[PDB]
Amino acid sequence: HMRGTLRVGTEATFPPFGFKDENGKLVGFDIDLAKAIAKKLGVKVEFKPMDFDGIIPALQSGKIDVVIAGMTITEERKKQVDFSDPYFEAGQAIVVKKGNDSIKSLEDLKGKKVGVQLGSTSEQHVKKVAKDAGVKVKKFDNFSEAFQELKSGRVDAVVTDNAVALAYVKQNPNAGVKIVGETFSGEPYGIAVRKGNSELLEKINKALEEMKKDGTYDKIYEKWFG
Ligand SMILES: NC(=[NH2+])NCCC[C@H](N)C(=O)O
Repeated sequence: HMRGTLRVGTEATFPPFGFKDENGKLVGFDIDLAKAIAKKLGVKVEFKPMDFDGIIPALQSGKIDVVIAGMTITEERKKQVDFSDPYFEAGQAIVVKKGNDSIKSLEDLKGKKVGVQLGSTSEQHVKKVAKDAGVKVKKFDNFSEAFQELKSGRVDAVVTDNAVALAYVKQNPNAGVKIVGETFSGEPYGIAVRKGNSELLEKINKALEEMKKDGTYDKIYEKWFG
């Protein structure tokens, strides 16, 4: 059986990788990448937006064929799913109010209220420093609602991947927030397939490799980051 539709699991509160434009259309780097992969495979994408923490189980239970969701390749997740070669290297950032001087790194979150996306690597990084240090960790499926808790004063900081932190700041120029503690790598993004689906995996890796040789990938990158 030759699958003509690729069901792509993603979460769409993660600009610039996946979000909704003013007409409600899914847009972003990951969206364009998924379409460019499908073109190489000779198939059509169907997006399946869902809450992030449910994506791995959706792949395991056959609700989707692939994940393209800014998903960091980790050893824990490699137990659950198989990943492509990395397609992006991200870092992390903390977003705080402009008048904040106490928070410059993860270590400084002691005693503070911190918002994170449920199921994310940021959640894990925060949980690691939060051991003992009295951090109050709050969780959101919709990251535009962790961010709104920061703008409203309901949390002191939020933590996410660095390009996404910048995109939220740029969307909120009057909202008096800033990035601190930025790092630039350490979160390699991978496309996930169901564990054991070696035929699909190989096709996706070959598509990535070709996209990086023929200009296709670089044009996507420049569109979103140039
Ligand atoms: N579309 C999304 N919301 N992606 C969140 C990804 C966050 C982080 N890179 C992770 O893998 O946990």
